[PDB]
Amino acid sequence: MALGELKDDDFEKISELGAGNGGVVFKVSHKPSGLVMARKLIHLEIKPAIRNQIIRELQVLHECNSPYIVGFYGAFYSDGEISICMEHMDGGSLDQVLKKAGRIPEQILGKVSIAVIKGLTYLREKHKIMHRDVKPSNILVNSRGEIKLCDFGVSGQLIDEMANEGTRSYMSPERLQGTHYSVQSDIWSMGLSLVEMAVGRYPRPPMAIFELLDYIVNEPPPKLPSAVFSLEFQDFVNKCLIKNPAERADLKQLMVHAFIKRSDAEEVDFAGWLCSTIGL
Ligand SMILES: Nc1ncnc2c1ncn2[C@@H]1O[C@H](COP(=O)(O)OP(=O)(O)OP(=O)(O)O)[C@@H](O)[C@H]1O
Ligand SMILES: O=C(NOC[C@@H](O)CO)c1ccc(F)c(F)c1Nc1ccc(I)cc1F
Ligand SMILES: [Mg+2]
Repeated sequence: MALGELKDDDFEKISELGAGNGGVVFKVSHKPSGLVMARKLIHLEIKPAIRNQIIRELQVLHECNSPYIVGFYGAFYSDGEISICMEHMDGGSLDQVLKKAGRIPEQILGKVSIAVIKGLTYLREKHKIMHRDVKPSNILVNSRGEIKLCDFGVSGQLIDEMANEGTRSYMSPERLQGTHYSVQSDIWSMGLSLVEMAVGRYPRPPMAIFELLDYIVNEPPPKLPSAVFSLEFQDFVNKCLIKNPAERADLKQLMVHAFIKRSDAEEVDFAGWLCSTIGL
């Protein structure tokens, strides 16, 4: 097919695009094709059987086709690590962006809201995929002003192997109390992403981890400063963060919210905003 059998020898490392919990990501040249990719190495110590079922489950990403979903090129195993080769987003994640910007303005975050809502509507409706880890380091951006999701849970096995070797500060209250994952949880992590990027920091009083986890279950959700953000943005984020998942807005409902309709209509030169702030 398009790329054939992908192997470690074909790739030359260009730079390192960063690291997180359990994996490193490099910008690479797939030399035979001339493709520039992002290569992400994942160390899992797993019985061969279980690894191959991951790499096969990962092939469902070849069928993922959305302007709001990072593109997939392949997935192989070499030397204890699974490689997931993907489209290289040249603006990095909103995480790295927020470090540089300090705060991301509301108007830009309305473009992210739209891209995030549409990305997730795509997964749910086309592929019956829930994201499972919406947060700003898994929302990625490029010099073409594009905004895309990665790191969603296509693979059941990888979900399982990941849960037992996460980002608990980003899980909704009900998920924290041990409930099975739902779309309404993608939405909380959306809400929470939008408030963190807006205010410039993880939007909870500082505390020890186990305290934070009960804090989230027990205490009322975060909110925007009312002074410096439109009422429609405050509503939008509030509806994403209702603690009862039954009463939280769903994606249908968010897509026609005052703040989304307002932002859709706006003309934001997000690409130039970006290239300005990260020196691209
Ligand atoms: N396709 C890509 N293009 C450009 N940069 C990427 C891509 N995928 C990941 N990165 C960068 O690599 C980093 C590593 O992401 P990874 O999924 O390795 O961890 P994370 O999401 O940052 O954190 P965690 O592991 O704690 O969830 C990200 O911060 C992002 O900057
Ligand atoms: O990589 C993922 N999480 O990473 C967190 C970090 O601790 C390790 O990097 C991850 C988790 C579950 C799953 F099903 C995936 F497919 C993942 N990878 C993944 C998914 C879609 C694209 I387009 C590109 C990708 F790479
Ligand atoms: Mg990531």
